Amino acid sequence: MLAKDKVALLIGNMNYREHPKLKAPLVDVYELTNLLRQLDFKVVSLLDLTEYEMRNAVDEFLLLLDKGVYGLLYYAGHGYENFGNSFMVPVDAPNPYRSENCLCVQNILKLMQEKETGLNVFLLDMCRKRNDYDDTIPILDALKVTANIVFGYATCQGAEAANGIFMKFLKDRLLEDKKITVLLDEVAEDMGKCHLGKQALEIRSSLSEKRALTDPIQGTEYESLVRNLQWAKAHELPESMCLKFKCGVQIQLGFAAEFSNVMIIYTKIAYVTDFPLDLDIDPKDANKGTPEETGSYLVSKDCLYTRLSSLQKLKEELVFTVCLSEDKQEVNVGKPLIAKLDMHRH
Amino acid sequence: MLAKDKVALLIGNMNYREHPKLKAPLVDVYELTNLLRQLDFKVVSLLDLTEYEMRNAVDEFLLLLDKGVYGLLYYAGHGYENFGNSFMVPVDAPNPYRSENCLCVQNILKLMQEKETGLNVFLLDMCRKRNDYDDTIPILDALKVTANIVFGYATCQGAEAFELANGIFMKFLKDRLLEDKKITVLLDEVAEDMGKCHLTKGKQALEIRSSLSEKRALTDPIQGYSAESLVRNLQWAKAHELPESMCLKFKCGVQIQLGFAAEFSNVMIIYTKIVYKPPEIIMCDAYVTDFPLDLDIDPKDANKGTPEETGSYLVSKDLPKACLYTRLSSLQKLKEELVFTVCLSYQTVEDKQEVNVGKPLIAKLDM
Ligand SMILES: FC(F)(F)c1nccc(N[C@H]2CC[C@@H](Nc3ccc4nnc(Cl)n4n3)CC2)n1
Repeated sequence: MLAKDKVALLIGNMNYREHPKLKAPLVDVYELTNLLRQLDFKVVSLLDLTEYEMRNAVDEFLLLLDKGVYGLLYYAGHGYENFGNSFMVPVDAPNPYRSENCLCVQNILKLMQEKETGLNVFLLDMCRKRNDYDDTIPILDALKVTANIVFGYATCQGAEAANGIFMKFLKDRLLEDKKITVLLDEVAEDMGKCHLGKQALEIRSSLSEKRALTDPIQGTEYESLVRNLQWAKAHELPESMCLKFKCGVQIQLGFAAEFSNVMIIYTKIAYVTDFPLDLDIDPKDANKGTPEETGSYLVSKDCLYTRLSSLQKLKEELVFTVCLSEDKQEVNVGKPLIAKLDMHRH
Repeated sequence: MLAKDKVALLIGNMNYREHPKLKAPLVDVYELTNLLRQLDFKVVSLLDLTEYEMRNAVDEFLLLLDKGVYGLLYYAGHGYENFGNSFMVPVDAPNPYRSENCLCVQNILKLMQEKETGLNVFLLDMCRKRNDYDDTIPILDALKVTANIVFGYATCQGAEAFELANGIFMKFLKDRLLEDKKITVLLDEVAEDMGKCHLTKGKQALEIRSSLSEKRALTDPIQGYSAESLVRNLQWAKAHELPESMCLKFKCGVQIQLGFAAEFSNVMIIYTKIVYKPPEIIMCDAYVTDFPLDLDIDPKDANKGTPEETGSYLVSKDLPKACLYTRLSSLQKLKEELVFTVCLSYQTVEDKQEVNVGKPLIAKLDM
């Protein structure tokens, strides 16, 4: 089987304002991004999105989708299941939350089917208990019989959910040249064999074709020129710049990508300040001697380190100061990584 | 893997008194019974059940499951899916029907677990559209993580299931059922076969829902060696007893052979044959009448020239030829012994003999 393209949207919600915080999404989203990139997927990896942001990320993912394209959604964070429908809880959701505060996976699926995708894969790494505060009754709009829908649930209905358990098992099997349903069924068996017994994968599938995440991508279509120019603008990393001060001191300002919305700034001889107010860069979390202290996935072997984890909140250009203890110098680094696409426009 | 026992309940609803009639459940249940028996399953195949009958049959089938038992439930008939929940429509169901009239699959599931089962397979051959009249949404307690439930839906949610020919689901399922593959792997390959078919495209597609975390197949051998299992083996032995063929001698010298054939666990064929016609008698006819009222037999679906005419799955070549056929479905309704009359008209001279053939097939168990 051939794929028109292979696109993936990975959302990892951890930093909940009015709900318990999560840890596993950081490790699981970074690691799944690496595995999917090895399978030649155009991956968009995003952490901690609000309702407004998640809906804009969904729309940006759909513009990357077309006829015969392989679509994959992976979510890890808070979730619930009511009347057959899966809901993904944004980090700005209140306590309690309703359907309107969250994103329904079936609504995304329907939009993906309207783009005539060749494959739809949903890997839902969340709890599947009911939300007793959600009064809403689904407006039953019968989905199309596309026979290319695969759901991979981390747990069974009404049950609970270093890597998280689901990613721990998924990692060891994801690269295999096997039909996605056969591969997920093997992952479910791996969990069954493991002594550490209580949690179980649930697979829902209407897939009628032998489609695998390993399938090769067909030759370039000659609107497809629109899709690939939008993509090549998604992961632009600022060029390492050398700074000159009036005292003769020279500092090298460097950048590294952690996620589509997460970039590490590192100064080598010197601290960074006056970042945009939309970015919510707490100066107590900036300029760490180690990248682990900043909350990064990146360890020291991957000077001073600062993590900008909310690039999706950037409306204008990334302009900030580089202070040397007294002198200051402004730097304009443009719109880095996913800030370059105006996702806010949706 | 190993099974302590392999048990299956097959329900085929067609003759609804308040809803359009169906055709495919007759051939599909018959054909699935054969294949499942070939996989050493104890099978109970029931045609046209009422709410009372369906609830009872399912209650008992849940009981039959013990630790490590392989249980398969198959339904073919009218169905619906409201807000995640699937419902099976009995033949006596009113117009319109509600959940309180139908059997919820999400309920049956919960009661299979409480019996510590080894594999639970649910094959639902029905439409999954919503019922606008069901102004009630059941909310069931957290699905117990037994990690051994496999659901095979003929079609997708909000879509329809399409069709002596098989329905689309059985047409593809019968070709693979006997393969030595994990039930999830097997169902997935049938989904692929359905996909290759010109007729199905954009209309019907099998949907599989599985939580099976072990290499379990319908081809797994039976092991386990229990007192309770012997009771079920004793009860199931009684269940499919067919009356032995009898010869009735009349006053005029005409001998008539009365024969029986099992069609389903609750469906029996009765046939009459003139075995001896004295040269003197040229034109003679034998016919069956005065059957128990519990059975509800149309006398215009009795004493037919061909078995096909009685509404049977069995063709003229599937039984002894040059006879008269009477089909008795509704054996689950028979409370007393099966007593009827055998009439003989010969050129017109009439005579009769009363016949008692005990409690045939499912009627041998009190229900
Ligand atoms: F006919 C109805 F009206 F539907 C009706 N009314 C009432 C009950 C009923 N029970 C049904 C038919 C008999 C079956 N008894 C067995 C026994 C052992 C065993 N071992 N393997 C298998 Cl299989 N069985 N089945 C259980 C289901 N049916």
